[PDB]
Amino acid sequence: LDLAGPLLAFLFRGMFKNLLKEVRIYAQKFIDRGKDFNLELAIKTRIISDGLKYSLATGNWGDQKKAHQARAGVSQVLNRLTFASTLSHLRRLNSPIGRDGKLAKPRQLHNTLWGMVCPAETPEGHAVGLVKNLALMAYISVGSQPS
Amino acid sequence: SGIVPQLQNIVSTVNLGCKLDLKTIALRARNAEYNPKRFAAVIMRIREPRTTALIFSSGKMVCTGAKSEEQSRLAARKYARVVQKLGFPAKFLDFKIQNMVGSCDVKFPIRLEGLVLTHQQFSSYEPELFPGLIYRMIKPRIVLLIFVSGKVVLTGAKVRAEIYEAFENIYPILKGFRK
Amino acid sequence: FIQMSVQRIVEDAPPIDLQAPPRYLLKFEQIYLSKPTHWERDGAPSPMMPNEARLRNLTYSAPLYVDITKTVIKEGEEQLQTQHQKTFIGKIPIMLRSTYCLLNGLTDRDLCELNECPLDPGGYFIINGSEKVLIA
Amino acid sequence: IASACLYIACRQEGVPRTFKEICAVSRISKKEIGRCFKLILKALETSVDLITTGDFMSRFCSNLCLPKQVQMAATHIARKAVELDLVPGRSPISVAAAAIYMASQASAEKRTQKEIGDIAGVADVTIRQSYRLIYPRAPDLFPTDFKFDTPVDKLPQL
Amino acid sequence: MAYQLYRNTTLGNSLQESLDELIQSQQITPQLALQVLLQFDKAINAALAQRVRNRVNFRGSLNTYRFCDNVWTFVLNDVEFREVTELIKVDKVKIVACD
Amino acid sequence: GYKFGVLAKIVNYMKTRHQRGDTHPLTLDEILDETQHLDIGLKQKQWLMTEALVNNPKIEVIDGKYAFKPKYNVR
Amino acid sequence: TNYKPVANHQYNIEYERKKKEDGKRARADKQHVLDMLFSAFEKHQYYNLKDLVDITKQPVVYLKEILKEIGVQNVKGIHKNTWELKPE
Amino acid sequence: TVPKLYRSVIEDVINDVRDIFLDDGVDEQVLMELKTLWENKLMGQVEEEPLNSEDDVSDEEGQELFDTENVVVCQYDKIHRSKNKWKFHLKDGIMNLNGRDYIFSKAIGDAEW
Repeated sequence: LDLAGPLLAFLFRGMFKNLLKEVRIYAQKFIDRGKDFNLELAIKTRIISDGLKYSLATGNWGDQKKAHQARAGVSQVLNRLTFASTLSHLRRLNSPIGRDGKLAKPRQLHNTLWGMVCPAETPEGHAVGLVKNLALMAYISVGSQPS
Repeated sequence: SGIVPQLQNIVSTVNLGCKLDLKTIALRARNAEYNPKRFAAVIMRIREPRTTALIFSSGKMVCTGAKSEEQSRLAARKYARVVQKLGFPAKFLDFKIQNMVGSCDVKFPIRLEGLVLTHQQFSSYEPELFPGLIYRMIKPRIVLLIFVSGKVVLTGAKVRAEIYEAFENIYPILKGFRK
Repeated sequence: FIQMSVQRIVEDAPPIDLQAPPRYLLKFEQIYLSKPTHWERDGAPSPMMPNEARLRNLTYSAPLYVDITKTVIKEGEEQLQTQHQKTFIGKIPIMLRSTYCLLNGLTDRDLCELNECPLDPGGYFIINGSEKVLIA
Repeated sequence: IASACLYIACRQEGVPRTFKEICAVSRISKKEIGRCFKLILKALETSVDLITTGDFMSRFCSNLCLPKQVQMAATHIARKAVELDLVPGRSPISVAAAAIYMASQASAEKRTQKEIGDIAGVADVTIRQSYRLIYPRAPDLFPTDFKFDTPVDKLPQL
Repeated sequence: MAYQLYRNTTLGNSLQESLDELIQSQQITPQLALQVLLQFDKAINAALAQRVRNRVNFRGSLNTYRFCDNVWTFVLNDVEFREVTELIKVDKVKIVACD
Repeated sequence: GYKFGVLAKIVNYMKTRHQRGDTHPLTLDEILDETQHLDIGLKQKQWLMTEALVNNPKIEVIDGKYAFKPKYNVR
Repeated sequence: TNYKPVANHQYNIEYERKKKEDGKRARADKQHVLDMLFSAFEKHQYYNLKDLVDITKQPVVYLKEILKEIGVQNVKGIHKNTWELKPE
Repeated sequence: TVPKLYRSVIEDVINDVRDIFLDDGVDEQVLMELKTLWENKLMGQVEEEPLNSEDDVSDEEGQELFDTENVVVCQYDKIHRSKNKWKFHLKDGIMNLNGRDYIFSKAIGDAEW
C-alpha cells in the first residue's frame, strides 16, 4: 500500500531531479558565458512548490505535461458529510486495475483480507471490490532499514 | 527672480573636414591620449580655456568643459589649429553647441515630495536611484535636477536663452514649494 | 516522508558537476523545514493556521530549505568552498496534525482556541483551501 | 524589462519592494532595473506614488523578528522624523532602517546595525548617518504610549 | 621584438656602445648584437621584477602627458621624491611607463 | 611562418606599390628589402621566382623583372 | 536570510570588472592582421570564424572584411560551411 | 648596493646569452671581451575657415627633443585622474636622477595639472 509518504516521495524525486536539472542548465549558460553564477538565482522554487501542490490539487501524479500516464484519483476532496465518512475516507484503499488487474480479478473478497480490510465496506457499482477500507486494528508499516 | 543660472559646462561639435590618423596625433600631440581599446577617439586637454576635446578619425571633434560659448569656440579653434600644426588640413566647419549645463541655487530648501505630486507628469522623483528630482521641462526641452538643498541644475539647452527661460519658468514653481 | 525520505532524496542526488577550464560542484547536505507560513501582501511572514488556510483558500505548506556547499576549482592550485546555509528550494504541503503541523502536540483546549475540532483526526492536506486526502 | 515591471507592479499595489530587493531575485543589476523602470513609465505614460518609510516597516520588522510594538514604534519614529524634516533628502529606506534601529535598541529585542542593513539593504554606515540625525530628538519621535526597556536617555550614541 | 624599455638609459647606452665597438672590429655580426640586446632586455626585466623590493614615494607638478601604444609619457616639474631613508629634489622629470 | 608567412607580404607590398603609380618592375631581391624578408629561405627565393611570380595572374614578367598587371584589370 | 537585497550580484561585478580591464578589441593595421592570419594558416588547413577571432584578436566585422578580401568560405558536408584561409 | 645589483645583472646576462652564442656558432671568447668593454664605458569673424587669426597658441615643442633631463622608466598598474590631479600607481621601475641610478619596487605619486 502506497500511503501519503511513499506517494509523496515518488513525486519529490521527479521534482527534485527537475530542480537539479534546472540549476545545471542555468549554471551552464553562465559558465559558458565566462561569468560565475548565483546559486540563489539558479534554483527555481516553483518546481517543488507547484509540482507537489498540483498533484495534490488534481490527483494526477507525474509532471503536468505527462498527464497521459499520470495516475488519477489518488488525491480526493475529503468527505465531510459525517464524521464516519471522514474517518472512512482517511482509511480508504484503492486497487488500480491497469494491466496487472486485468490478469486476475481483484473485485472478489480474497481470503487474505481477513483482519486487514473490512469484508463489508466496498462501493456499489463499477467500483465494487476495487475500493477498500482498512479494518479498525489494521496497520500499514511505514518501513525501516534492514541494516 | 534675481538668480541667473551659471553655465557650468558647454559641449560643442565641429568638423575639421579631413580624415585623421589617431595614432600619429597621440605620438605628436602634447596632451593627447589615445586608447583604441578603451575609446575610439583621441582625448586632448588644454589649460587656459580648461576644456577637453575628443578627436575622431573621421575629422569631427567634440569639445567639452567650456564655461561659455566664446570659450568653447576659442578652445575648439585651438584644438583645430593644433591638429593643423601636426600636418593635417584641419578646418573649422559647422561649429555648433550641442549641450549647455547650468547650475544655480534658490537660497531655500525645496519640498520635492510636494513638487512631484503637483507635477507628476514632468517630475520623476526616485530617491533610491538618485536623491535629486528630475524635472523635464516641456516648452523648453530642458531637464532640471532639483535638490532639497535648493540647488538647481539645468541641462540639455542648446542656447543660453533656453537656460534662463527654463529657470524662469521653474522658479515660481519652486517658490511655491519652499520649505 | 518529511523526516527521512526528503532528506534521503536530497542526499542521494548526485553532486552537480559543471566544467567550463573552471570547474564547479554543488552538494546538497541538510534539509530544513519551517512551520507552515503565509506571506502577506507586504511580504511579512506569519504562521498559517489550518482554519485560515481553509477560510482564505490557501495551501497548508511549509518552506523547504537545503544547505548547499559550492566548490570551485580554477586549475590554479586553489580551491574555494562556499556554503549557502538554508537555501530556499520550495514548500512542502503539510498533513494536518502531523509532527510538522502547527496543530502538533496541542491539547484539546488549545485546538478549540484555534477553532479546530479536537475530534478531527487530521491526516489530510489543505490545498487551495480544499481538504485533500491521499488514498492508499 | 520584467524586473522593472515587477518593481512597478509592487509599487502600484501599495507594497513597494526596494530596487535592491528586486535585484536580489533577478540576474539584472539594480542599475539596469532603474534604467528600465524610468523607460517603462515614459512608455506607459503612468506614474507610481512616492514610497514612504512605512511601506517597508512591516516587511523589515517581520524579517527581523521584531515584536509588533517595536514595529509600531519604528513606524511612528520614521513618520515623525519625516514630518519634522529631521532627515531632508535621505532615502526613505535609510530612514526606515535607522528608525527600526532606534526602536529596536529601546526594546528587549535589540538588533545590531549589520542585521538591519542586511534585511533593509542599507549599509550600516548609511544607517549610522540617518540615526545620528534623529538621535537628538529621540524622546519626541518615540510614541507617547511606549514602554522603554532601555531608557531613551541611554540609547546608543554614535 | 620585446618591450624594449631600458634601452634608452645609461645601462642600455653603454651596452649599445660596446656592441658598436665590436661591430667596428668585425668581431660580431649585427644579428648577434640584436640578439644580445633582446636577451639583455629579458634579463633586466626579470631581475627588476624579482630582486627589487623597496618602496618609495614622490610628489610633483604635472606639465605634459601622453598615451599611445599603451605608453605613458608624463612630464613632471618640481618633483620631490620622498623615501623612508632619503629625500631627493629634481626640477623636471620624464616618466615613461608601460603595461 | 615558414614558406607561407613570407610570400604573402611580397604580394601585399607589391599591390600597395602600384597604387602609388610606380609601373616600373621590381626584382625579387629588391622587393624583399622593403618587405623585411631579407632572411627568407634559400629555396623560397627559387620557388617564388619559378612558380609564384609567374603563375599568379597579377604578376607581369618584364625584361626579366616583375611588374603589376594593370592591363588585365579594367582601369 | 535568502535573496537579501543587493545592489549588484558578486558574479556580475567581477565579470563587469574583467571586461572593463580587458577592454574592447582594437582595429590593428591590415598588414599586421594579414601576417598573423597567414602565419597561423600553417598550423591547420581550415579555421572557424569564432576560433580565428581569438587567435587574431580583432573585431569580427573588421576581421570578416579582411578575410573576405583574400579568404573564402567552402561548404563542408560534415559539420557546416567554414572559412578557408587559402584565397584560392 | 646599486653596484651589486649591476653585477648580478651581468651574471644573468652572460648566462642568458650563453645558449645564443653556442647556437649561432660564434666563439665564446666574444662574451669575455664584451663584458670588459661594457664595464669600461660605464665607469566679428563671419568667415571662419582661416585658423591664422590666432598665433602662438603653443609652448616650446623641443621638450621631448632634448630628453637630457632625468628620465624615469617604470610599469603602471593603475593611473586615474579626477578633474584636477593625476594619481600614479606605478610598480617596479628604474630612475636616472642626476646621473645616479635609483630602483624602486612600489611607488605612489600625486600630481596637479
